Amino acid sequence: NYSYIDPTQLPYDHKWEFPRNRLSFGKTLGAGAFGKVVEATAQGLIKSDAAMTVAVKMLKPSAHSTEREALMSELKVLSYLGNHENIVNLLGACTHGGPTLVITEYCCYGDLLNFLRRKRDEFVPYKVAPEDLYKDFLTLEHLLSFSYQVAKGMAFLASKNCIHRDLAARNILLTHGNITKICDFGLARDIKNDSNYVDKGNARLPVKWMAPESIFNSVYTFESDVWSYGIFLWELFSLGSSPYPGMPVDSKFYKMIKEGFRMSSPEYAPAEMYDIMKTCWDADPDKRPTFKQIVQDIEKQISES
Ligand SMILES: CCn1cc(CC(=O)Nc2ccc(Oc3ncnc4cc(OC)c(OC)cc34)cc2)cn1
Repeated sequence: NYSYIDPTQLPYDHKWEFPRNRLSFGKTLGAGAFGKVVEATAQGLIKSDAAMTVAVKMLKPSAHSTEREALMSELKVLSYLGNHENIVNLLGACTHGGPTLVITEYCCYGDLLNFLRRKRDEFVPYKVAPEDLYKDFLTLEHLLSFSYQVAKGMAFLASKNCIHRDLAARNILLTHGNITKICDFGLARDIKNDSNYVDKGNARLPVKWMAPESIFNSVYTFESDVWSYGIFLWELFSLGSSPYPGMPVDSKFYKMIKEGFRMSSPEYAPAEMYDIMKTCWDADPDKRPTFKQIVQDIEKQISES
């Protein structure tokens, strides 16, 4: 489940322990076969007696030993990572006197994929009007900033020897001040009813975001996360369109990927962003850029713009 690090060997700092009786649950934000993410109010988490809204990940009674272990492993990884501005941050946990509860920060605008889809008809490639500034129009400047923030968060993950394995716009959250945060819905996503996940063997996998070595050899590395970032760039500069449009995942798809077929630039991508996508999609993982190199490339593009 984790390539370089074994999360079962990672420690859990008991400084994160929070009393479960101080949590009041609200609506369900997302749910899978064995897990769910719920909106909650945490009392006494702030130094003053002020309450705050949090997100809580938990298992359903349908979960088995495998899922119980996986939620505990997620908690250890989050505790091990520490705080980063471009990653969804750990706030606390409930490990004693009941099922395990993982408490993370609430992101007011939800997932990036749905945000892009809602903003599709309110997109401005050029500059926003001073009077129409209240309307909240999405611009090319916002898209370049989102690409930069996601590369930054990914460079941090790699420096900690962490591989995501499911990088996509659906696993990026949007909060205040146009801040994006890398996340992983994991067990709280209904993968059975999501057409972006395909039946391949005994698994349901996100094939259209996967590097060839992950599809044909089950290998996940720093370089395979870079390929998925390239697919995420295509989603972003297409304003949330599905990748490889009009093409189903079948024998013909696997053959074309192996033979070197690649998507052409999405409608709103600057040429230098499409240049990044092409290198992320190199058949040789050694020829792909690192997330650090991607960060430096986008940094130059922003300064020039
Ligand atoms: C990259 C390292 N890493 C982090 C993890 C843990 C993790 O990412 N868990 C996670 C993911 C998504 C969650 O869902 C939401 N959280 C906050 N706010 C939301 C707001 C929402 O709508 C307004 C909403 O709608 C559907 C969902 C929201 C909650 C927890 C694993 N690996």
